[PDB]
Amino acid sequence: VVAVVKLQLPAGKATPAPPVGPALGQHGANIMEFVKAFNAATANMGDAIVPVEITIYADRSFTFVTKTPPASYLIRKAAGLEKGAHKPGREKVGRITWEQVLEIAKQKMPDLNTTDLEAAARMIAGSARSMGVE
Amino acid sequence: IGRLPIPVPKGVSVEVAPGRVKVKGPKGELEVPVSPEMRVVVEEGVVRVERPSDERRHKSLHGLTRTLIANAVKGVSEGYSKELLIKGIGYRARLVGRALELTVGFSHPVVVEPPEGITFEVPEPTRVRVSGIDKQKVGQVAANIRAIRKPSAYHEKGIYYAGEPVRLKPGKAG
Amino acid sequence: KRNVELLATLKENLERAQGSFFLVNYQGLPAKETHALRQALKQNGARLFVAKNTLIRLALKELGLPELDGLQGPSAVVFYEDPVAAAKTLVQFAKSNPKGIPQVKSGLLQGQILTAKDVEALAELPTMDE
Amino acid sequence: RMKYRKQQRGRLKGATKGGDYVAFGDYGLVALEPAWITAQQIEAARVAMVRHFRRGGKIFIRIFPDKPYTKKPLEVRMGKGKGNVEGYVAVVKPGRVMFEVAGVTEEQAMEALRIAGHKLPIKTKIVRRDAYDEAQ
Amino acid sequence: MKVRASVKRICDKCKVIRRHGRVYVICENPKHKQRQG
Amino acid sequence: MEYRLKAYYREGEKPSALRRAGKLPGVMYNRHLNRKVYVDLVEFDKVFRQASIHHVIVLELPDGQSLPTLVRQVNLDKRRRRPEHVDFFVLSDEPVEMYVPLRFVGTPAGVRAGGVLQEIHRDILVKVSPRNIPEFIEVDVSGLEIGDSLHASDLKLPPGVELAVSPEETIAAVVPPEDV
Amino acid sequence: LIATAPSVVYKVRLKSGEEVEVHNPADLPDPTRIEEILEPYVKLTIFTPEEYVGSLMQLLQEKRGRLVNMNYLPGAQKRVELVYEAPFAEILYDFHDRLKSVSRGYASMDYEQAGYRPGDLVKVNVLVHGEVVDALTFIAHREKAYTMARAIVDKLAEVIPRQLFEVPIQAAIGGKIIARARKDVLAKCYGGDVTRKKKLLEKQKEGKKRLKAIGKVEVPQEAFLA
RNA sequence: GUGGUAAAGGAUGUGGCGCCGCGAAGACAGCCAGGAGGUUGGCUUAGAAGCAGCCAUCCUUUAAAGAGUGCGUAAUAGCUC
Repeated sequence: VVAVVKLQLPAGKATPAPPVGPALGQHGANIMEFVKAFNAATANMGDAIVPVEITIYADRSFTFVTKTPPASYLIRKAAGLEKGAHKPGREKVGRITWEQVLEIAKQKMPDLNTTDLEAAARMIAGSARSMGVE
Repeated sequence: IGRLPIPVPKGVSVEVAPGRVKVKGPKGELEVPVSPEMRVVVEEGVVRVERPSDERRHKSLHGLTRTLIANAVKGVSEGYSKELLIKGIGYRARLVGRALELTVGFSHPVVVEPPEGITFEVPEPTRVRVSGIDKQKVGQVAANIRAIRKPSAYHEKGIYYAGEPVRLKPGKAG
Repeated sequence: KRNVELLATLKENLERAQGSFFLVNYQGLPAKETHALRQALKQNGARLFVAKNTLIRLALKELGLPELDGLQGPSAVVFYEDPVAAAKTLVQFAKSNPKGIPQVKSGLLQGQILTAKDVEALAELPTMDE
Repeated sequence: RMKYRKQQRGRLKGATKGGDYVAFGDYGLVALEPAWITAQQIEAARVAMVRHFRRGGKIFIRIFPDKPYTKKPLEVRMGKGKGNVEGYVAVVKPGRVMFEVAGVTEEQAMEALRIAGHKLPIKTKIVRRDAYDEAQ
Repeated sequence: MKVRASVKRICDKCKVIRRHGRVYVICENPKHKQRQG
Repeated sequence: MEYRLKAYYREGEKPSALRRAGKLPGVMYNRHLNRKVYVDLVEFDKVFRQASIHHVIVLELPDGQSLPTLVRQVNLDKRRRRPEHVDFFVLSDEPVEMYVPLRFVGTPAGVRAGGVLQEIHRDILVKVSPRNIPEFIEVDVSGLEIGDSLHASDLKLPPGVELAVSPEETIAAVVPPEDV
Repeated sequence: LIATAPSVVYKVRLKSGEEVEVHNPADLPDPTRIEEILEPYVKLTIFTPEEYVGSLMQLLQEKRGRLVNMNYLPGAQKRVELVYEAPFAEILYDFHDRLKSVSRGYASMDYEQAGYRPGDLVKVNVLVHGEVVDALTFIAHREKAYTMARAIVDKLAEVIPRQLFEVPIQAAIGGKIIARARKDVLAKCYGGDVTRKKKLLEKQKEGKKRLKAIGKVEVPQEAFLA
């Protein structure tokens, strides 16, 4: 039970093999086939970087649920944006309507130790030296 | 403020002497070099040096003053010592009692008889060390007994103290 | 050069916006996890400056900075200068304390505090958490 | 190379002392009491320059090429009246102002200047903006 | 590698050396014999 | 702000002995009320450094005089750098020569696009203006790219306007990279 | 005999439809625009202990390696099952010896080959004053042009020099050259004449221009082939 | 053992000299625990979600706020700073 170990990653993806495979692998992983129960999450929620993360044990239990992000990618959920595919930074619209990130966030403040005061009006601007809502 | 602040316990027999102050301890009677122009007030037995002036020679002398003498009391507070440890799949050691052991030349009358304040400690099949009146030549003969086959920029086999994180780069690979 | 001026004025104010003092010396656990204390204040109230760990001499005798009538606590370790007045000290203080015991090697050690103005006894502080 | 369409065929000599002046553009260099410097080397500067300034940070070069030299034919013996040609230099004596403005900014030049400084057959010195001048 | 010349702090952070009159630099890496002596 | 302490000696000998002292050659000029007062290094040299200086006017302090003065001709060494001998003019009545300061803050029309840099032009203007004179005369331009560059058609000078140099001769320049 | 290490033949598919046409390294010089060599390949299917992949995945890219499909057997211990397609001949040089070292000679391998259609390779040749030289050049794939250039090209010097011409036998792989691989009468009229020296210096100097030209052959092949 | 026929460039050689970081609400260290709390990449995603080949130009803390200097590959760790 208390065998959990460090292992952060993304998801919403149907194919664990290219990514999730050498993590706990010989390191202590067992079973595979998480994709069927990725559907317990990846059918909808988790596109905001929402990792399981599973735990250690004799077997591989399953793939069920996923823990919510800290993320520079959570509070800005309502697009996944569109900029950055061709050379991060630079042109390619630094801006589309001011509330768009706050209006979609606000409820951004899930998992963290205890409690930050606000996901929206009083913290969003800082993840843009972590990105570019700046 | 920090250039001469030494408490000096043990009931130490340190007192300024023509180049060579007195010592007592586990068996202590040691003398230390000085250049007299310094001198140190040693009332009761304090270490609290008087600098002859303050040009760079003397002020670098200020440390040779302090430091040498600094451990000099600490060293006789015990049988002063450094931790030490060879390890490696192929070798051996044995305190004997009155012979140095070791096995890494591998046809090996290794022993040189220990000098003076030196005394060996056989802790663990691999962790031997040394102790005594000295620090410096304890830092030497140990290094000397270290001096025989030191490194192995690959597999561990290295004779060590506690040892720095031994630097490690691949042989033919890994 | 860097004297009684900015960077050392508004820091007095949370202690001075009212006067319900609080303090802590903890920082013995990683900041990556210590934030559990840093985030505790919202559960303990709302984004309170609990466990700020303000600088010694720049806050070890902060009364010297701005006449706080002597915050005679413990100069040992860092001084949080926790602004309980900034939050809502009452039974809420227990949330900032109980979390500091179970977590870390004492994730939040008990320290001097002063509701409104006059200091409470340090021994009575744990009883005052409720 | 950098010379052309000559008035003559061979200068005479001298060298004693001279005078250049202020920088153009708040990045530059200067030296001492130089002997003549060959054009390749002269051009080598900019050649040495070009790679380093963001491998592109544009810069004005500097002083123009000058005097002829030759071993006549080669190494026979004097018999020549003094002729033939190959290489060209600069009038170089008070420590001429070197030209180094770009906007390429800071150390990138300043060590390229050391590159330049390590370059070239005279001890030099390093300069930028200082104290103006004025002309009609 | 006793180079004849130059020497300019190439194990990044590095110690200037003064010994036997001779003057060198050693840092953390043997692959840095800056003995211009 | 600066002073000086006077020296009777002039022309040849003495300054060098004071050049050795670093005490410096100097000029007091007053529309033919000339005098040779003699400077000294470092500080008044620091004064030279004041950027707005050799432009924005300065006031020496002989025992009594409180006269603001201007730079113009200044002697300059070539046995090293560091100037040979600075010279001066306090205003009298109708100020005329006015080599007026510039530290242009034009719009970066090119760097985000073609990458051309704003290569400097005049550094500073020569424009007449009696005693009503700003620190930073300014000319914004948005046509700044490639190599061919716009000219100073439009100086837009502060209160004491004049095209005292010559009726317009280029505003600035930008350096083309690879005929881009 | 001589162990020319590898000797892959591959399969060529010249345009206009000419099938394999008997692929080889000397079967019909290049007459028409090649069809990009093209051939098969071999996937990666060999167990391994501990985490030795680090060395494999790195060296594995010996030929634009393509993670066929990494795997990790369960219940085992460290033993993994990596997979990556590649060529045949290539896996015959600087592979075996490495297959062991990389993973300390742990575990083996076994595939059935795979891959076709495209696949760079070109035809790196060589130069030697003459032309065509012995019979080298194959398919310089992945900068493989100069990769072996400073190697094979610099074939020491054919052991034999023959004459004092000093012919420069480069490597006409397909450029644009790449690789870069006399009596003593002059000093006899001693002590003088940087004149007459030149006179007799030109005499022989003229022969070179009339030698390398007339002196046909000058091909000392059949040396060591290395 | 400088006097003792040598350049270049190295040189915390050393000397004194003027210019500028003392912040005694006290520093740069040297030390010791932290060494960031939503600080996690759209272009590689073979991973970088600083610590290979691809942006750093706005907030939360203030203990400080490393946009992150570091050793490198399954991200990552883990040691600096």
